[PDB]
Parts: sequence; structure tokens; C-alpha cells
Amino acid sequence: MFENITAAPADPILGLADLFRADERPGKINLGIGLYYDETGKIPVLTSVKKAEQYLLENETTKLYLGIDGIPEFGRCTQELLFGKGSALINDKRARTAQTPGGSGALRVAADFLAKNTSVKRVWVSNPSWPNHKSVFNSAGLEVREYAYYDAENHTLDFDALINSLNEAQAGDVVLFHGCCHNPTGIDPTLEQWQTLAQLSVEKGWLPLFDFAYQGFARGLEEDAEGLRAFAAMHKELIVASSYSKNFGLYNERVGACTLVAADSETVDRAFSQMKAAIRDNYSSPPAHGASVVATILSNDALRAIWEQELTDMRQRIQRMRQLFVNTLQEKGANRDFSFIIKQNGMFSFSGLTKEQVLRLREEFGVYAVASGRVNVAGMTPDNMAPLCEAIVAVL
Amino acid sequence: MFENITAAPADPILGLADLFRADERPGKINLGIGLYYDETGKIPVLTSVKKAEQYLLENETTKLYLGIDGIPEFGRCTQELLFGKGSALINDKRARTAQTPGGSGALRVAADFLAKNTSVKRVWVSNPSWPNHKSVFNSAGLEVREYAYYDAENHTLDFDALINSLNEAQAGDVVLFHGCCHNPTGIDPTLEQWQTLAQLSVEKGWLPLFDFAYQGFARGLEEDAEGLRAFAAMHKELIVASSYSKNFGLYNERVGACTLVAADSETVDRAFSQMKAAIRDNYSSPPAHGASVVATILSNDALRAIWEQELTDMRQRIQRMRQLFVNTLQEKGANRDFSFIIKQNGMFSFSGLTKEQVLRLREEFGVYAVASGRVNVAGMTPDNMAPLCEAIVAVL
Ligand SMILES: O=C(O)CCc1ccccc1
Ligand SMILES: O=C(O)CCc1ccccc1
Repeated sequence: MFENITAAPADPILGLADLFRADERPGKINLGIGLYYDETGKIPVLTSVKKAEQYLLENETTKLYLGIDGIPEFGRCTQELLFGKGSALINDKRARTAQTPGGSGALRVAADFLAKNTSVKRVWVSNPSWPNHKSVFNSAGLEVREYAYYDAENHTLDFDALINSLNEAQAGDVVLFHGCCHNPTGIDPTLEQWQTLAQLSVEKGWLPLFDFAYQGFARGLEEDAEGLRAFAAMHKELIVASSYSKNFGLYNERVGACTLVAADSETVDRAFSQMKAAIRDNYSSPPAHGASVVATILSNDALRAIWEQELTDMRQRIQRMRQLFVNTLQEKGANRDFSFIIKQNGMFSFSGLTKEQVLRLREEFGVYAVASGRVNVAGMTPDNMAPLCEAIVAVL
Repeated sequence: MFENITAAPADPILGLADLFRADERPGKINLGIGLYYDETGKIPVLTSVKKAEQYLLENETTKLYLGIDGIPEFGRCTQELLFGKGSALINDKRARTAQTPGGSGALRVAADFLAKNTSVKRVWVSNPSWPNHKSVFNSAGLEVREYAYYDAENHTLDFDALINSLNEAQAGDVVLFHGCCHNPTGIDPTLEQWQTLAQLSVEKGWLPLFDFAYQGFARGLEEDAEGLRAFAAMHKELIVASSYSKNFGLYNERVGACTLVAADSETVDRAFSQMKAAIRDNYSSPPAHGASVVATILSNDALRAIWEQELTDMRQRIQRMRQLFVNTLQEKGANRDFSFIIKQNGMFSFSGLTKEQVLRLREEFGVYAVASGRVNVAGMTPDNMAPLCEAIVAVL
């Protein structure tokens, strides 16, 4: 049965982990997959997380299956983060949240739900895009088309091209937006631009799907959700696939959420029953530990305070590395001005390095980035900055 | 987009949790979903598990993403449990294991892998069947057909009917077997019958898919794997979807495995790359906590000893409840002899109660079973036995 199966192509992002592990050279620098490193060059467990895990160890008395949609408190805390405490969406019971195994799990659940229960055939994603969107949506039998987004000459959101390319999107198409810290460009709509897009979306009949994996990494928790909230104010229906991987440092525990919004409570409940069916046919019910940690932290004033400060500290360290990166490139004699990198939001810098420069960086220098030119600034430290910048200067 | 969506039908098993929660009557008895309860009528966390969780709390320094196939030690320990230490399958590197979110996740991954990468169109399941098999395989676009299995008059495996119904299975069809503790009948093939089936399977060209969620609950860890090992000795290719939900009491942490076996290392590696692709397009990578607990326990002599005794204790308590159930029914004046229940393996008794008797049990008596007549013996205790048996006698 398996004799003729062809090997799967390496994933542009995920395939980096294997390569890095097989590289026996010391002093290699991992700027590939988007994880937060601290100044010591390690990926720590957050203190608030360890505290929550200790509480769970001391207090859990069962591992009895969660509901298909997960921990109820987790859903409530999620909707507050997404929509704001006292949001009309919450007051009107227009939203239902399934806890999922990561934002990745939420994207698959959304895609399966849409494919099986609606007339959706096409999802629009930005160019450039995060590769897993195409993979996941295609897997569910959905076409993926690209809309213009980034002006690489100005290093800006090409709003004109964006709007013009989305004219090709039909009513009933899905349009995917990143809530903040667009991956990979780090370029987000302004509030006005979000508001313009929200209006356009309503007029054109698009179903908005927000991928919201970086809440807190652009400006802050509430500010980062402005765009999503602009959309929520204008739309009867939307979906959010959100993640706690990055903002809680909980990557491997697979903690995210698929949130479904409809016009009213009756509609969302009916629709959400089919979203639960799509989960039942997949992994049945979500993993408790990571989501319990999130709910524990978000529902305790003291833990929440510690956690929110940890998140601020992460954002601020990345901002320091961003500036030091730009400064060190210039002092190492870079043949390009890289000041545009300061404008970018989140963990990455979309550097303009070619695919061949990225390959040479890895082969010659043991510096690992994504072939798109995306580099993980959250993987930079005072100690590795000089070597990594010397390497970049050498390949320019 | 969501206006016309029809509500999803209630799941025969999973829908019980909601109903039970909405039932405000005290002294209701939950014999529905298959969880292990102790004598106090609660679903405890295993001591070995708590010990492992304390070790993880003290020693984990990162939540960095696992590989797509999960923790390497988890896979190794899994293959040892499935195939035996020093198995030729392990020596010859013919098996690859992906850690998954439950056996349920493993079933979906297997189905997606098969649908996308082979000519499989049909999966054969026993009658009666575990409902999630049809749901999951249908979701992946695979037809599901039933083979005869249980003789309800004799309360036995109708081996003749089994073999005769499977004549309709074509070469290249999948045939699903339960490794032990057939759900719901509790009736398993003898070793000779497994060996006969293994030979027949090879002759007929079926791809065997084992659902192995109850290793240790029939007779013991090694004995329960005899059937699977009989098949492994005879086949070039098979798949195992196994679970640690029940044997570790880790239900809500979603700990299972999809194990792929091919003729040789080259073939399995090539095929497994597409199994990883099917994961990438789903939840990306599996949840660490539950699987780390399993690996920690299985790889430490002292924890393993404690854990294996806990598993024995669970099996033995269920066996005591099985006998007490039969004894109490007879002394409560049951109008049927229920001695056939002693022969059944695992957590359940497939009682012969009609769908209407089950409904009346719930409505009138607050006793919750599955409409198929399946009752969770592992949910019985000395304290709830009298009331539950009085209820059953009343509806006969
Ligand atoms: O590196 C990234 O783009 C974020 C981390 C990640 C990558 C692929 C799947 C899930 C998360
Ligand atoms: O009750 C059962 O049959 C076992 C528990 C279960 C039920 C449905 C999906 C996964 C596990």
C-alpha cells in the first residue's frame, strides 16, 4: 500500500528545526522559527506559567475529558481578551469559543467547519503569506488566493494595491487578516485602515477570518485588538483563530482558540454545534494542561499582573534587539540602510535578504533564517549580535 | 454565511456529559462515557502521574515546540509497549510513531494520511461499532462498512460470520480491529483467532488498522498486545492508533500515538514524511505535557513499577465490580441471567438493555448508560451498586 508514496517536501519554516539539530557546529545562531529567547539565548518558561503549573499540581483532582469546546473559563477569558470586557458581542452572546490545540488547530477547525457547512470555496491571504495558511486551507479542500499587501520598495502596507487586488474577491469568499504583527512583514494596518477594511468587507460580503497569534507583541493587549474590534463592530459574522503560544510562551502545550461569531445567539449556537462536530471528527477534545494554565493566570489578579509584565518585558527586549540589530549592521558596514526594520511589529524582521543569501548564511555561517528573508529578532542577544551581523554583512 | 446551518445531531456517547450536567437530581449514577472511577466514585489522577508532573514542574526549562511527531522517547516507549522490547519491527526500523492528541487524534491522522496518499476508499469496522470510527473516517472522505462480529444470542465472537462478512472486503481495503477490550462488546479474539485473522488478512490484501486504547485492561500489558503482535509478525504494513487516556488516567491531556509500519526503513520513512505533512496541515505539533508524563513514567524504573501496579489495581477493581454487578442483579430479582457479563474484557458490560430501557433508566432513575446498552462497569462502586441494580431490574 505504501510502496509508491512520494516523500513530502520540506516545510520552509518547520524544516529548519531538523537542519539546525543536524548542524554539529558550535556557535550557530537560530533566527528561524518564531520563538521568544531571553538574553541568555534560551527559550524560558514564564514565571507566571510555572506558578500556575504548581497550583494545578497541588489542586487538580481529575483528568476527566474536557467538553469538546474545552474549559468554559478559558473561553470566557479568551472572548474578553479578543473583544473587551463588556463588549456587545459578549453581552449579546453572539460568540462561541472552542479551545483548540494551538492557533494551528483553530485554523484547521475553522477550515473544516467552513468546508463542510457553508458555501465557502476560497480563502484570501496576503502576499507575502505565512505558509501554513495555504497548506491548512488546501488540506480542507479550499482554494487559496493572494492579495497584494506589502510594498517592498517603501517597506509599507500598499493599501491601494491591497484594496484593488481584493476587488477580485467574491461575496462569500473568506478574507484572512493577521490581528497584529503580520507574519512575516511586521506591517499592520493603522486603526483608520482597519476601519476602512471593515467597511469594505461588509460592503463586499467577505467572511473575515482573523489569525491572532501575537496579541500583546505590537503595542499591548488592548491596542493590538483594535483592528479585530473594528471588524467585530461592523460584522454579523467572523471567525478568530487565536493563540497563546507566544504571549504565554506555551508553544508545545498547544493552547489556542477558534471563536465563532454570528448575528445572534440562536445562529451562533446552531453553527457552533457543527464546529463541535468538526472537532469530534478530528481530535475529539482539546488538551487541558496548557489551557488550564492560561485560564488560571487570566482569572487570578495577582498571576495576571505578573504575566502581563512578563509579556511587556518580552516586547521591550525585542524592541531593544531591533534597534541594536540596525545599529550593529551599520557599524559592521552593511551596504543597505536597514532603518525600515524599526517600523516592523512583532518578533521578526522582514529583511530583504534573498533566498540565496539565507542559504549562504546557514551553510557558511551557521546563521539560520527563513528563505523568505524573515529573521527572528526575538532570537537575537547582545552576545550573538556581532557574529550574526558580521555574517549578514558578508553575504550582502 | 451561517444563517442556514442545521444543528448537529447529538453524539450517542459524548452527548451524555451535557445531559448528566443538566440533571440537577442528586444520587444520579454515571455509567456512560468510559472513564475509570475509584471506590469513592471519583475519577482520580494516578499517583505515578502526579509524581511525574512534579518532576516536570521542577525540571522543565522550556516549552519550545516539539517535533511534528512529538517526543522521541515517547515514540520509543510506545513501540516497545506495542511490539515488545527487541521486536524485529524495532530492530529493523520498520516503524515510525507520531505522538498525537489522543488515540482520537491518531485515528484522524491515519485517515487523513490514507485518504491523501494511498488508494484506500473503504474502512471495515465491527458491528457493533464504536461510533467515532464511522464519524472520523467519513470526515476524511472514506466509506465505512460493517463486518459481523458479535453473536448476541451466545454472547460470543461469531467467528464464522466475521470471516464470511469480510469476504466482501477487497484487497486494499482497511480493516479495523480493536487490540483488546473491544468497545463495546468486551469480546476479543483468542490468540488462535488473532493468528487466523492475521493469515487471512495477508492473503486478502487488507491494510490492518489497530485501535489500541485499552492495553493492560484485558489481562495485562504484554498479553493484551498478543493480537497486534501476531499481525505485526505476518504483515509488511499496518497502522496502530493507540491511547494512554485510560491506562494512564490522562484523558484530558490527549496522549496517544499513530504508529506506521512498512516493509522496510526506506519505505516507512518516506511514507511517514507524508503522515507528518497530514499533521502539519492539522494541529502542527502535539501537546507536550501528557506525553511527557507518559515518557517520564515509562523511562524510569521506579515510576514504571508504581504505574503498572496502579493499572493492575484498576483492572482488578473493575473485575470485582463485574462480579458484584452480576451477583446484585440476581439478588435484586433480575429476569435475565447476566453471567455472560463476566466473560467481557475491559471497562464495559454490553448488557442487552434496549434503547428504551436505557432512556427510561436515565429519565426515571438518573442512571446514565449508552443507548446501545453499553454500561461502564468502571463507574460502579459498592455504594452505588444497589440503586443501579434496583433501577435495571425495574426496567426489565
Ligand atoms: O515561525 C513562525 O512563523 C511561528 C511559529 C510557528 C510556525 C509554524 C507553525 C506554527 C507556529
Ligand atoms: O466512552 C468511550 O467509548 C471511551 C471514551 C471516549 C469516547 C469518545 C471519544 C473518545 C473517547
